[PDB]
Amino acid sequence: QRYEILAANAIPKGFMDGKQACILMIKALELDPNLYRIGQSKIFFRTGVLAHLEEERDLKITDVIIAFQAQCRGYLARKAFAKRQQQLTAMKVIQRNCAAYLKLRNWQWWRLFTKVKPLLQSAEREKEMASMKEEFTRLKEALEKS
Amino acid sequence: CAAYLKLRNWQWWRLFTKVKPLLQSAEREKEMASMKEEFTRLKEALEKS
Amino acid sequence: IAGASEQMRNDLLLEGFNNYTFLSNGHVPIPAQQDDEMFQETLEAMTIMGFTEEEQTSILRVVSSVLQLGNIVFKKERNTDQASMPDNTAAQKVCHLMGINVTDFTRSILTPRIKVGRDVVQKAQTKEQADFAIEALAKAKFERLF
Amino acid sequence: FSEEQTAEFKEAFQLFDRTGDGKILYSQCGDVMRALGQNPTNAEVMKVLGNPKSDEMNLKTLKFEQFLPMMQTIAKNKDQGCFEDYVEGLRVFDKEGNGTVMGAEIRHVLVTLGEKMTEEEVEQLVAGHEDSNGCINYEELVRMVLSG
Amino acid sequence: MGDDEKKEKKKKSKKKAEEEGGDAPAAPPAPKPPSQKRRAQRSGSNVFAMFTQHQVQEFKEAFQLIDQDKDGFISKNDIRATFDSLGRLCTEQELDSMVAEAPGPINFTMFLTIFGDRIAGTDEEDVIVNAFNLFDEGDGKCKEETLKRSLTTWGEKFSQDEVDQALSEAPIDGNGLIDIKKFAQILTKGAKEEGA
Amino acid sequence: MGDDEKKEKKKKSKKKAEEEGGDAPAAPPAPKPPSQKRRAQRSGSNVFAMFTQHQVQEFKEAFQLIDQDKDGFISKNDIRATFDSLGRLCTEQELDSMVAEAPGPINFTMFLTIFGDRIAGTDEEDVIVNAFNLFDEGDGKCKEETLKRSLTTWGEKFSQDEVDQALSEAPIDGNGLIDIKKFAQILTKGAKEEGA
Amino acid sequence: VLALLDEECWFPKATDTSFVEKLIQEQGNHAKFQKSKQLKDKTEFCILHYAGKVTYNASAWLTKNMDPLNDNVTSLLNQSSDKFVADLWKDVDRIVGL
Repeated sequence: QRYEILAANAIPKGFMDGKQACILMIKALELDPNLYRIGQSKIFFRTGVLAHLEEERDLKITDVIIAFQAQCRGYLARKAFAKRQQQLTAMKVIQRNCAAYLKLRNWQWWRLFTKVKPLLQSAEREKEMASMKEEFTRLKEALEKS
Repeated sequence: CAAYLKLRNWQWWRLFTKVKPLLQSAEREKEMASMKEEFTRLKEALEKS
Repeated sequence: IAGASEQMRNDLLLEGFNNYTFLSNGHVPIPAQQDDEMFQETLEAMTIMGFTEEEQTSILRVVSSVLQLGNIVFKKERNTDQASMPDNTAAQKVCHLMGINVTDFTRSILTPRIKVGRDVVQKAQTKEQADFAIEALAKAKFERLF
Repeated sequence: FSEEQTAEFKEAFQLFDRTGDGKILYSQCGDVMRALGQNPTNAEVMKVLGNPKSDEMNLKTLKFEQFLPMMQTIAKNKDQGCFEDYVEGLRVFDKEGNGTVMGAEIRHVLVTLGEKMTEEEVEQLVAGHEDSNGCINYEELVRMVLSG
Repeated sequence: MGDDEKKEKKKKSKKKAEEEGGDAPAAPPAPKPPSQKRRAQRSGSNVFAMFTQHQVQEFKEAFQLIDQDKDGFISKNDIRATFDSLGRLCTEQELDSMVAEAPGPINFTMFLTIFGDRIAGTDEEDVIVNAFNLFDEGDGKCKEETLKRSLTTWGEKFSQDEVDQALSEAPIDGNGLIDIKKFAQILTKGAKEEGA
Repeated sequence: MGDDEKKEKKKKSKKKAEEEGGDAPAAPPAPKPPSQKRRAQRSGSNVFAMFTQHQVQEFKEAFQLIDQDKDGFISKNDIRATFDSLGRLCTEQELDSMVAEAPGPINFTMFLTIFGDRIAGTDEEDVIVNAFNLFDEGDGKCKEETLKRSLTTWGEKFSQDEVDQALSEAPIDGNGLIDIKKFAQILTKGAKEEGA
Repeated sequence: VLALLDEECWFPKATDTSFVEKLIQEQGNHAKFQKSKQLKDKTEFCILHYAGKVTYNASAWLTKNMDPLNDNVTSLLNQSSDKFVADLWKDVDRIVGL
């Protein structure tokens, strides 16, 4: 349940006994009769063989188990691409900034919102109100099943 | 205490209620004070579980 | 906007100071001239070589037609790219005051119904093509109407 | 591809730049492609990139009519799997034969085989699809990988 | 017409942006075509709702020491007054750059969109902070020498004069210019000192 | 040129404070080379709740409550019949003086001109909790013997009369004048009417 | 200038920017042509005309070269009814028959 697809050609038809199908995948990358050993659960290998055929099984599973790992990478990159999806025109904005840097630390609407901004209630709050009602119920449900 | 006995008495200090809670900017806060306490009481207990 | 008596401020369809698509920089004033009074002087000139009062309630809605030849422009259509006509009343002002027809205009001014071979070269024009043959006719309104 | 989806691709290109001139690093090719309805193996991409090692893989640049042809030159595709292929290909940790899969081992294959996943990549695909003993129902782990 | 809405906003828009291309001269600035009010809408913009109960009334909580028109405003004639008395500035060149946050009545119902325009107006966080936070890699920062290499060798090349002034100034903080803060010096949550 | 901006800086006055209160200053800025006016900032707007959120709301909007004849100023007859419309009337003399807390035309701005500027009076309620909350030795209360003995004997002294008035009002329970409530009893969202 | 701009007027990949980039691209070294005073950013070009030199600025020029005289309109204008037009559009020759 690993070497499987070294022989994508040998195995078809849904599901297949474990043990046996392993001989089918193993033969398809030479894996010489004297060098691998089958018990119930464990496989055993001689010096030199296991491992260059595990390595070369990375080379020959390619076909589906590389195309397995591929689907994974897919599924993940969807979520994880981030880092360079950005800088372009903002880097050119650094240049807007820089031609004006002489006049940058030199800025109009800087700090006058936030020192008397611990002392106040009514905050984000209308954005909150609707979505606070939604938040109230949800927070209950999630605590419950934990 | 002496201000209750004496200083409850000018013309430009004791004007706070009657028709002055009719100017609003306190409604949903009354709820979102009590709900605010429940809001952390809901957040915290969840996260910590 | 300046010589705007309340009554025709309603009748001649006047949005107010700054509440305009493209009277940019709000009201910029002018040195030694006062837009207020200048309304009357430039209302006076059209009479000499001879424009009637139908033509001049129309040249009053040629303020609405140069405000709306700030608006007969196929504002670059961000999504499809081939841009289209914002206002019917504006085209309505325009083609009647160019002696043709208002529907027949805008049709063509979006879709050139031309004809090479079999192929009735019916298609959209781009903003550049269509808001050119309709800037080339918002301002061949401003040009072939000059 | 239609101009519509290609415009979305034009953006998924445009975003990912370096010096500000229509230039995407080789590295980013497959990942952008992956989001664009594709799962192209590193081996598949490496073919259509011309076998860089890590150095010029990190250093060499794409541009849009190198990227968009690449996208296409994998996208119209050969073998790409379905449920039946992937239940066998994910019965792939059955330990006895059990209809449920090996917890450490699903992590290990992902480190040990072809397209060596980091620890990070391994854990994310697997986590919380096992039970108390760490048996994963693959019959479902399959559909999870195959749609999402 | 609706140019009336735009005369009240050739007053108030003009609040963005008609003379903005100041020392870097005479740009293609904000347009008179009405749809383009929503290109003036760029990122970094939050505007709280009308009967706010209060993130908008916090502007009353400072109101006193700012205003012009007190039935309750700050007009053209009040950033073409107030910023010269409150936050920054303007040459006829940079005139309605900053005065383009009021060429027309900041009513309380516009104080709304001036601390709105505070957390909005000039290329705010999504632009400024991210100018370098996107060159950056992660929970990071950008290298000093590499940023010198930029400023001179990348794009419209700048002078020695320009580098030296922006060198003694650059918040070099561990071999690396603290870019997020070189921009967001202008922002966070602990000051009520300038602009307003 | 570089000047037309500076022409405009004078309409601030024409509807805020100055048309009563040159007292509350127009502050001269704008030195012609317009690089200069970046020195004119009001740096540091913080203390305890200056606009307190259940008070100064109401005051200003009680211009729309206290302007009865709806002129735009506040007459002697405004404060009066508007207090009569609630209840407890001042005599015309008491009113006259309460108007003469400003030089004459107490309009929308002069009203708030004296309203905000007066930052001083009584102590804050949280200080007033500290009043007896700092005397307690644990989390507990205050033994009544100690509040009686103190008010008469210690420092500034009351008369018997002064204590007994305070004593029928004083919420004694368990031989302990649980102080936290009496503090709220004296000064919460307190009574109307007495000013403006 | 005009010819590059006719082509550029009919063009999507073409920005008033790439108009001046195409002008530097095609002309450059010509003993009657000159680039901007470094203002590529504003996108402008200084040229020797018979009576010497000028700077033009290119922002929103592309459209200003386009007038694709639509014959559909020109012909409705050619056959127009009212006191205004039938006279001034009988110059039907130039118009876009292809």
